Amino acid sequence: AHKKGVGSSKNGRDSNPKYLGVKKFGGEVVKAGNILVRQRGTKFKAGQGVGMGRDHTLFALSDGKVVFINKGKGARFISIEAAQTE
Amino acid sequence: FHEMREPRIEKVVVHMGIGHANAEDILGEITGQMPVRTKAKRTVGEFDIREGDPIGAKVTLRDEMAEEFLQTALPLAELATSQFDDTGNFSFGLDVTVNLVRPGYRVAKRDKASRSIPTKHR
Amino acid sequence: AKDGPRIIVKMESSAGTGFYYTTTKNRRNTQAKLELKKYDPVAKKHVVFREKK
Amino acid sequence: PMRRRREARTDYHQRLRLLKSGKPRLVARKSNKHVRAQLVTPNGDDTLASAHSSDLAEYGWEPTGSAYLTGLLAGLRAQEAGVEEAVLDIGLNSPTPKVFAIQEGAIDAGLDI
Amino acid sequence: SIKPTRREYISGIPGKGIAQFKMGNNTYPAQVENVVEKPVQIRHNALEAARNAANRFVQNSGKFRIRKFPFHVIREQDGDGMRAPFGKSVGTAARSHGANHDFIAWVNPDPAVEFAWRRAYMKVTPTVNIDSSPAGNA
RNA sequence: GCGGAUUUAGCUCAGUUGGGAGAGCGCCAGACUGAAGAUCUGGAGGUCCUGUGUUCGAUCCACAGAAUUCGCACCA
RNA sequence: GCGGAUUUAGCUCAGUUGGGAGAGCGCCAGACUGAAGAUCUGGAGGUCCUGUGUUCGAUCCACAGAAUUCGCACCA
RNA sequence: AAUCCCCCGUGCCCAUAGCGGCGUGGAACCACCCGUUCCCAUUCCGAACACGGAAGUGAAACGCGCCAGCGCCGAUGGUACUGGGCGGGCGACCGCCUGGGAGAGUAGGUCGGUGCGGGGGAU
RNA sequence: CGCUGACUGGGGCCUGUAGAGCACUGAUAGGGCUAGGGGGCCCACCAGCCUACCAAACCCUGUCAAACUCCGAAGGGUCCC
RNA sequence: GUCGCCUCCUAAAAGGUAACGGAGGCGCCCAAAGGUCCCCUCAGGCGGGACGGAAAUCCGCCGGAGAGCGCAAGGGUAGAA
Repeated sequence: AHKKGVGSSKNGRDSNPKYLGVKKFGGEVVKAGNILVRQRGTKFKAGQGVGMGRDHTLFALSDGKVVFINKGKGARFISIEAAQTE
Repeated sequence: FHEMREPRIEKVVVHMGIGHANAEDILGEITGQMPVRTKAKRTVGEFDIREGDPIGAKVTLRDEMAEEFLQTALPLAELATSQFDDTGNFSFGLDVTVNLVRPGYRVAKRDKASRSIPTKHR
Repeated sequence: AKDGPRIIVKMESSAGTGFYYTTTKNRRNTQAKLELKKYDPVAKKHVVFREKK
Repeated sequence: PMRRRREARTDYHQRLRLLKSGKPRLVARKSNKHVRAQLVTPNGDDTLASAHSSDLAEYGWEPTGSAYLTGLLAGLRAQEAGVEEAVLDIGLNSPTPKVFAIQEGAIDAGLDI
Repeated sequence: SIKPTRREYISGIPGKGIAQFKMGNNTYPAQVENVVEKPVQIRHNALEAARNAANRFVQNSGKFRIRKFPFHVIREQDGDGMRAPFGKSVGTAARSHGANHDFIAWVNPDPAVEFAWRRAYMKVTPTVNIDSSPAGNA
C-alpha cells in the first residue's frame, strides 16, 4: 500500500501571473501590477526594474500594488494630467 | 614631500585560539580590547570537528593601546629577521602580527574608488 | 484541526476574564507550560493573556 | 552590486524611508565644521536655506547653542513661507547630541517634529 | 527537432565517448579542409569512427583538425511495449547545421593528406563537401 | 523490458538521533603437550556494492547504473 | 485523547508505622583453580519520574504533566 | 542681493561617470587633526559612532584636469530570423515575391552631462 | 441599449522563443601557463633534481543548451485617438 | 503505474493547452526567521602568523553580491528580504 519510483513522471499544476492594466490606461484603485501577490502596492506607476528605465501608467487614483521585486515597486508618483481641477 | 610615505603607526593585532573558557581572561588583563570570535571546521585533526564553536581569540590593538604593548611586550621576543613578510607586515610568536602603514594604505578601506592599493606605495 | 500529538498542538488563552479567547497554534518543541501575552476580551480592552488550555 | 551596494556607510534608503510621506525632508546635512540642512519636499520639491552655520556667520558657540539656533531660526524662516508640520531629516549619523541639537531648533522652531 | 529531458535530469553532463579533435600537422597559408551541407544529428559513433579511420590511412601532417562533436541523444524500446513510453537513452551526436566548417586538412603542400581526408569523406555518411579554404589548397 | 530486496576485514549475519562500529566461526604470535587437535591467553582487520547528489558531516537519508537472488510475464 | 494499572540501583523488582533507602542479579572483588566455572565471603548499586505543596521529618500524603501499559471510547 | 570662476550640501540621467597611472588644492572650503571630565558610545579600545578646540597638514577620503590598458557606449553598408503572399522537390527541406531587420563583427566614442540651495571668488 | 464590434492607421506600455552570444551556468575540443598524481634520477624525510604520461584552476585559438543567456527582433497583447 | 498541491522546461514570445512528455519538491514548520528602532557590508582569491601543513583563527589588500535568505525549484534582491 504505497507508491513507486523510477517513473519520474510528475506533471505540474497551474499559476496565473500578469501585468493586469498594462501601462497607461484608465487607472482604478485596484490590483496594479502582478507577479508576486502578498505584494505591497505603491504610489502611481513604477519604473524600477532589473532592466534600467521606468514605466508610466497615465492612470492615477489611491494606489496600485507590487509583486515583490520583479516589475519594480511604485513610488515615482504620476497622477497624470487627468488629475487636475475637474 | 618626504613628509608623506614616512610612517605613522597603523593597527597591530596579537591573539590566540584553541578548540576550547577564560584563557582570554588572561588576555583581558594584559591589555583591554577583548576578542570574541568563533573558529570552526569539521574534522578530527585535534578533535575540532565542531563546526560552530567559540574558540577563536583575538585581542585587536592598533595605535594608543598597542603602544603600551609594543612597549612592555617587545623585550621578551628574540628574533628580528625573516619573519618579515611582503605586504609590509609580519607575524611572530604564541600568536601576534603587525602591519606596516606607508601613506598609500588606508584608501584600501573605501567602499568607493577602492584603489586596490598600488604596490609601489605599500 | 488535524490533531497530531506531533509537537503540533492547538491552544488558546483567556483574558484575565476579559472573558473568552482567540486563535493560536503551538509546539511543545520549547517552553512547555510557557505561554503568555495580552489582548482585549469583549472585556474593555487589553488584558494579560495566558494561553495554556 | 548597484552603485549603492558596493560602497558602504550611507543609508540614503533610510532617507527614502521617510520619503514615502509625512512632510518636508527637514534633511539636516552635517560636516562638523558646521551643519547645513534644507527642505526636500515630495514633488521635485526644493528648499529655502532655512538654516545654515554661515548664512549668519558661524558664530563662536560651538555645537550646542550653534544648532539650538540655526534650527529655531530655520524654523522661523520657513513658517514665514507657509509650511507648518515638517518631517525631520537625520540626514546622516544617529540623532547625535549636534543632530538632536538642530532638532531642538525645529521643535522650538515651532515647525512641528 | 525532438531533443532531450534536460542537461542533468535525463541525460546531460557527459563526455559522449569519442576520439578527441586535432591531428595532422600545422602550416600558415595552405587551406585544406572539409565541410558539409546536410542536416543530421550526426551519428556519434559513426562519427567518432569515420574521422578516425581518417588518421588510420594517413598518419601525421595534414590539420587533421575536425570541428564536430555530438552532445544530445534519442531513446526508445524499454519497458511495456509501445504505449506510454518512458525512455532508454543511446546514441548522442550534434546537429550538422545544414553545412558548415567541418574538419580541416590544413598545411603547406601536402595533398598526400588531401586524398586522405578525401578517404575521410568517402566515409562519413551524409554525402559531404570536398573543398578548400582562404586561398584554396596551394 | 516491469515491481521488491540485496551486493560490508576469507564465510553466514546485526545496527531509525545518521554524527564516534560489532557478534559467532577463520588467519599469525604466546602457553598446555613428547606431538598435532578441542580448549584457556592477546592482538592484526574492512569501496558497509561502481559512480554522484542533499547535508557541517551519512555507507545507515535520497536519485541513476552494472553484478546478485526471487516474483511477473496470463485472455483470445 | 475516556478510564484503570504503576514510578525505587546497570537488569528484574520488594518496600505499610511518615523517621534504616532495601533484596535478587545480576554486576564487581576476595577466597579456591593449573586457569575459568561451580560453591563460600564481601561490596557497590540511587534524580525513590519531575515540580510545588502538607509535615518536626516525605519513596509513602495532596496537586499538573509525564511515561509505560491494558481496555474503550469513534458519522466531522 | 536677480551674470561667469570656485568649493560645499546635494539631486536626475541606473558605467559615453568604473578601474587604475600620474598630478594639483588648502587665504577661503573640507577633511584629516588636538584632547577626552560630563551627553552619548564600542559584545575590545571614544578606530567607526562622539563631545569640546588653537597650533600642524594636504599625505590620505576627497574635488578639477591629463592618460584608452582593462573595461562601458556604439552607427552606416551588411548576413540570420520572420509577419504576409506563392512556387520546387516523396525527402529531412529548398527557393522566390513584399514590409519588419538584431547580437557579435571593424569605425569610432567615453574618461560624465546636467538640476536647486549654501559659502564665497568677479567695483 | 445604438456606433460601442472583428479588422486597419496612430500612439504609448509590455512578452522576451527563432537567431545569436559567450562574462551567469553546465557541457566540450586544439593548445599555453601551472601545480595536484606521476614518471625516470642523487637512495630518495630527498622532500633536492631534470622531463617525454594524466590532470584541477587562469590565458589564447575554438564550439553545442528546452528546463543557460551581458544580447535580442519576426510577431501577439492592452488602454486611449 | 497514477490520481492533491508547490516549480522548471513544453506555452511558439499577453494570458493558456494534451500526452502513462521531461526533471524535482509538499500534507512541515518558526513562539521568535514575529513588530519596529538601532547598527553590519557576502561568498571567494591572494599575502602574513597560534594551537594550524586540505579545510579555520587574525591582520592587510581585490570584489554588477558568484555568497545571503530553515526546507524544491524559480523570481528576488545588500538599498537587502
